[PDB]
Amino acid sequence: TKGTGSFGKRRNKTHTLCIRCGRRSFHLQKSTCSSCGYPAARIRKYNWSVKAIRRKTTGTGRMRYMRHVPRRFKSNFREGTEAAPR
Amino acid sequence: MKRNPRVTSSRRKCRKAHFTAPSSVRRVLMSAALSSELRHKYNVRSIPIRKDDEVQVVRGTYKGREGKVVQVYRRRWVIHVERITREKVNGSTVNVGIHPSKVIVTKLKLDKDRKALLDRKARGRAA
Amino acid sequence: VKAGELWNKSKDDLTKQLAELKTELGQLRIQKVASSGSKLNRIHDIRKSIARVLTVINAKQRAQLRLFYKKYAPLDLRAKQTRAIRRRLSPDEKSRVLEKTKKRTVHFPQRKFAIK
Amino acid sequence: PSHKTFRIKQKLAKKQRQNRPIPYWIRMRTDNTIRYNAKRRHWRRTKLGF
Amino acid sequence: VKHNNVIPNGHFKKHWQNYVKTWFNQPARKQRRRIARQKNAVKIFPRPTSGPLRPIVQCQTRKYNMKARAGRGFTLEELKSAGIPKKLAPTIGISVDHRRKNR
RNA sequence: CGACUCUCGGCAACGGAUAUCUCGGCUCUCGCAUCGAUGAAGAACGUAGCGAAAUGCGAUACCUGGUGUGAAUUGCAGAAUCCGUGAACCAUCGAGUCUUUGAACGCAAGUUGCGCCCGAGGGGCCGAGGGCACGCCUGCCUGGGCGUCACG
RNA sequence: AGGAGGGCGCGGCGGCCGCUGCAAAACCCGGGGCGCGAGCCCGGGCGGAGCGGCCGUCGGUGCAGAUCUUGGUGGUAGUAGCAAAUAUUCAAAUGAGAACUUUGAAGGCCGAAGAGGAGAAAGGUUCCAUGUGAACGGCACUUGCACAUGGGUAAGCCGAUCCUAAGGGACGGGGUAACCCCGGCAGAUAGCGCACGCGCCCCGAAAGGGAAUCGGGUUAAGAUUUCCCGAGCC
RNA sequence: ACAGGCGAGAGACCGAUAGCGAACAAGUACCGCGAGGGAAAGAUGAAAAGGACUUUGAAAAGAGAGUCAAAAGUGCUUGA
RNA sequence: CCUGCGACGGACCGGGCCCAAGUCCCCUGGAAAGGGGCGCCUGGGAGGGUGAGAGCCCCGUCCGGCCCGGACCCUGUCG
RNA sequence: GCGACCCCAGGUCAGGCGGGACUACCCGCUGAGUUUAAGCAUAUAAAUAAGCGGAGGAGAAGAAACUUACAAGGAUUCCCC
Ligand SMILES: [K+]
Ligand SMILES: [K+]
Ligand SMILES: [K+]
Ligand SMILES: [K+]
Ligand SMILES: [K+]
Ligand SMILES: [K+]
Ligand SMILES: [K+]
Ligand SMILES: [K+]
Ligand SMILES: [K+]
Ligand SMILES: [K+]
Ligand SMILES: [K+]
Ligand SMILES: [Mg+2]
Ligand SMILES: [Mg+2]
Ligand SMILES: [Mg+2]
Ligand SMILES: [Mg+2]
Ligand SMILES: [Mg+2]
Ligand SMILES: [Mg+2]
Ligand SMILES: [Mg+2]
Ligand SMILES: [Mg+2]
Ligand SMILES: [Mg+2]
Ligand SMILES: [Mg+2]
Ligand SMILES: [Mg+2]
Ligand SMILES: [Mg+2]
Ligand SMILES: [Mg+2]
Ligand SMILES: [Mg+2]
Ligand SMILES: [Mg+2]
Ligand SMILES: [Mg+2]
Ligand SMILES: [Mg+2]
Ligand SMILES: [Mg+2]
Ligand SMILES: [Mg+2]
Ligand SMILES: [Mg+2]
Ligand SMILES: [Mg+2]
Ligand SMILES: [Mg+2]
Ligand SMILES: [Mg+2]
Ligand SMILES: [Mg+2]
Ligand SMILES: [Mg+2]
Ligand SMILES: [Mg+2]
Ligand SMILES: [Mg+2]
Ligand SMILES: [Mg+2]
Ligand SMILES: [Mg+2]
Ligand SMILES: [Mg+2]
Ligand SMILES: [Mg+2]
Ligand SMILES: [Mg+2]
Ligand SMILES: [Mg+2]
Ligand SMILES: [Mg+2]
Ligand SMILES: [Mg+2]
Ligand SMILES: [Mg+2]
Ligand SMILES: [Mg+2]
Ligand SMILES: [Mg+2]
Ligand SMILES: [Mg+2]
Ligand SMILES: [Mg+2]
Ligand SMILES: [Mg+2]
Ligand SMILES: [Mg+2]
Ligand SMILES: [Mg+2]
Ligand SMILES: [Mg+2]
Ligand SMILES: [Mg+2]
Ligand SMILES: [Mg+2]
Ligand SMILES: [Mg+2]
Ligand SMILES: [Mg+2]
Ligand SMILES: [Mg+2]
Ligand SMILES: [Mg+2]
Ligand SMILES: [Mg+2]
Ligand SMILES: [Mg+2]
Ligand SMILES: [Zn+2]
Repeated sequence: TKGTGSFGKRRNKTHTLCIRCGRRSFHLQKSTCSSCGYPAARIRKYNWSVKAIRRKTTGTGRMRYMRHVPRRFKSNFREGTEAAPR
Repeated sequence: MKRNPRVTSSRRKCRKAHFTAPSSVRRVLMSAALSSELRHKYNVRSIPIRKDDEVQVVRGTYKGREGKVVQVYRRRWVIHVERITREKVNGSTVNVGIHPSKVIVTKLKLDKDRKALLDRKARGRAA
Repeated sequence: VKAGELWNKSKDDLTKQLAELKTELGQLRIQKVASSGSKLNRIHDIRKSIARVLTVINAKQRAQLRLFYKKYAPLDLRAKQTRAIRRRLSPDEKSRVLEKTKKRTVHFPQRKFAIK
Repeated sequence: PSHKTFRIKQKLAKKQRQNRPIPYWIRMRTDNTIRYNAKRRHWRRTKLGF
Repeated sequence: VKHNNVIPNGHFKKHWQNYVKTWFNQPARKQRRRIARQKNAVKIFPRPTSGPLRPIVQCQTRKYNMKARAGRGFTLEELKSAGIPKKLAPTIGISVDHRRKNR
């Protein structure tokens, strides 16, 4: 065994998809994500992998709310009137 | 020699700004010279090309030919002039695209903003 | 169509327009799955009209509520800034100093002088 | 399996829509460099690990 | 080590290359400092740009016994002998140093 | 004379070097200071007449609105618009919308699973819509203990 | 081994002197020469837009090796090989093309703890229809688990869902610099019936426990109890 | 002070095996249960003017022909 | 002995509009942006685009002018 | 029994505050070894990497329970020495 014969089992799952990050890294029996550590409030992140950090930060996704702050900062967050009618 | 700190002389930056230009900026970039008679009458040198302007080709193999602007393909930086065409291998007809910097406007289509634009440009070119 | 006319119409008329355009977008989606060639571009025109009507109705509602509440404001009507800007002290609070500091400014402010 | 969670079925539906050929008229656009889908998957190769 | 040299002492056994300080911003620092001096000058138009008046003191220690320089401020005893209230002195451009004494 | 092997040249192959480029990279300098329980970053799913991705957006879904400019967008087709409150895969932003999630907040979670409360609008029934986490602060309401007392 | 001098060549920067659509760079040539040599100069061709020489100065500046890196290409070589699971044959049809597709006939095998009929995991459209450029199906194909375009999964009763198992998480409290580690350590236990009365959290099984369905029919593809007919049940 | 963010400018820097891993739908395709690992891939032409039509062939294609200054004939500048 | 309110500018930041001169003649080329001849601008010969090395074809660049909007401190004359 | 207070409990009570994200710079903790010593244990690597937290446009520090020995200087920060 130990090889081709043992590789045939492969029926159970250690990880399923994670609620928080969507990788197949949610250890079912541990109930923890091995990528983001989902049940923990803070996100799993380590300085010994700057490649892992850079693969998921602000900018790798879509900033639904940010990407508008620089434009609202320019107008001093006026949030008041509207341009005078033509 | 340029003096403005805010103006870039970088060839990479100028080519990127030219080719990644929005539609409203290509209108100014796609400007044409006026004819001698029109320049004298309006005291303006160049104007942005428009549809239904009457144009004469002054460079290329169609130099001397005249027509009216039927299309301003800003995405391709070319204008199409009436009856300036070519036959394909199958015999069909295709309009030939010409850069507006190689034509002169001979008749202008003026609605209400063309006149206002002509007034603004004349004052600087008159003083 | 012609948002300027939409702003004239009352709320009952605006919701009557909203109902008509919803019925009419449905008739197009039926046409789209069966057959047509020029009813397909009406989908974009009518979908945008539904958005146009709902924008006008919404903008009227907020302006009305902002007028009716000018005590405590509802949480959605409050001035939205960054979270840190909302936590800032007021100018009255930033400019407040105690008596021993207000006295020294009264009696000994910085003077305007020059050297001959 | 036949027994599916809803979340698994929803993901499988999206992956079904995504492996189609690119429309022919995309290749006719002005500045076009796209040749093929570059993201086609066949079920027998390249399993999606869910 | 192979010849008649000095005994080498190179302090480069740590990660010194993560702590290199270059000076390519030196001419920019000069311009930023110059610009702030002109802004400060306009902010106080008639007031002298060199700051408040400074006293004269002897530099301490035997090496610099005999040299005079600018101090921090005038003593409370010096201001009293000249007739200038110590609260008025900073407001009219005179520095005050309550630490210093007159021996 | 022929075949085979080796070799020299011409033409044709194979392959992608060289040359000329470059909306990319790298380095330096400058200016500015703005994320989030008013729900961020991140994740999912949707969304176009023809789209898979990238880009954009959120059931108002490659966009609504305001302002500016001033006649396009285009790969194909149909519509709209032009001396005009007016085209645009245009610019810009003050008005809006903003699905399921996520610090994530009724309880959970390989589940679109299991509860409770209010409630427009049409006794009871059906409701659209919305609430119900934890810690803490100020005030408030309802309370507990001979803990310290006072008078009955 | 080693040192040194003088030269040759590559790429920039500051200068000087030039070339080129009457054809620059690069590349090719049994073309002609110069130099001991590194190299250089010219000729013919291709190619179609840039390049050179001299002085100074600077540098990621010269390859045959490193079981060197990446890419490409040979001989080996039309070679080694395509040999388990008994087996095919005839006629016809279709088609450009049939040892391999379809129909009929014949001869055989699996032999019901099967090479039959259905499920749990796992897969995810492979299911059905029509069509076919190439690729792929290590021979071939008209053919498909390939490719393209469409279609297809219907539940009060089947399951999940409900309960608890081994076990997991967890309020308060305890520890801990914090991340986090501890559930019996008892803490006014956060509520239940009819003012009165009582009072010893969740997750975890599509094989455990468990409300209730049967027969007949129907599609290209569903329904081994979901659709239709009839008859029941909770 | 400032290898992050938003916005500018410059260079005796690199020039597609170089320069960031990424000049391109690049942290992508794909690999691993997972933590993680991680590419290759730029250039027709001034303009598609992207090769009508005849003929052979089941087709793919060929032979004529047409466009272009040029076949430069859709991984198409040059092409060791 | 010493001790608030306003009006009108400045300075700071942003945005917009306008702002010189050949497409004259000949030759070669598919195309002149090349060569030759005759001219013009320049406080503009930075850069870029356009069918080949383009100051004068186009956008820009120089020197300026005009208009719009912030910031509520800092400061210059008035009441 | 009416009361005053103290300590405490319960509230979907009225109004509010907190948690997460980002890494260049900054503040706090925790903390190696490879390596050098031509061996190696103190030493070095290094009060560094990794690990756990906290901010801002800068942060931190800051107005002497400081230096000196001089004819004395006079908060903090940064540069040269
Ligand atoms: K020596
Ligand atoms: K520096
Ligand atoms: K040969
Ligand atoms: K090259
Ligand atoms: K459950
Ligand atoms: K040189
Ligand atoms: K059910
Ligand atoms: K069960
Ligand atoms: K690479
Ligand atoms: K060629
Ligand atoms: K030019
Ligand atoms: Mg083993
Ligand atoms: Mg396990
Ligand atoms: Mg668990
Ligand atoms: Mg497989
Ligand atoms: Mg070290
Ligand atoms: Mg888009
Ligand atoms: Mg949740
Ligand atoms: Mg040869
Ligand atoms: Mg050279
Ligand atoms: Mg170099
Ligand atoms: Mg080298
Ligand atoms: Mg080599
Ligand atoms: Mg050698
Ligand atoms: Mg070898
Ligand atoms: Mg190799
Ligand atoms: Mg070989
Ligand atoms: Mg053989
Ligand atoms: Mg064998
Ligand atoms: Mg067979
Ligand atoms: Mg047998
Ligand atoms: Mg038998
Ligand atoms: Mg079966
Ligand atoms: Mg089948
Ligand atoms: Mg085969
Ligand atoms: Mg398929
Ligand atoms: Mg059941
Ligand atoms: Mg239970
Ligand atoms: Mg138990
Ligand atoms: Mg605890
Ligand atoms: Mg359960
Ligand atoms: Mg059971
Ligand atoms: Mg079936
Ligand atoms: Mg920065
Ligand atoms: Mg690369
Ligand atoms: Mg190279
Ligand atoms: Mg994988
Ligand atoms: Mg594997
Ligand atoms: Mg060329
Ligand atoms: Mg070629
Ligand atoms: Mg001009
Ligand atoms: Mg000339
Ligand atoms: Mg050329
Ligand atoms: Mg409350
Ligand atoms: Mg925090
Ligand atoms: Mg040692
Ligand atoms: Mg050693
Ligand atoms: Mg050792
Ligand atoms: Mg660290
Ligand atoms: Mg901040
Ligand atoms: Mg501070
Ligand atoms: Mg003190
Ligand atoms: Mg000191
Ligand atoms: Zn996760």
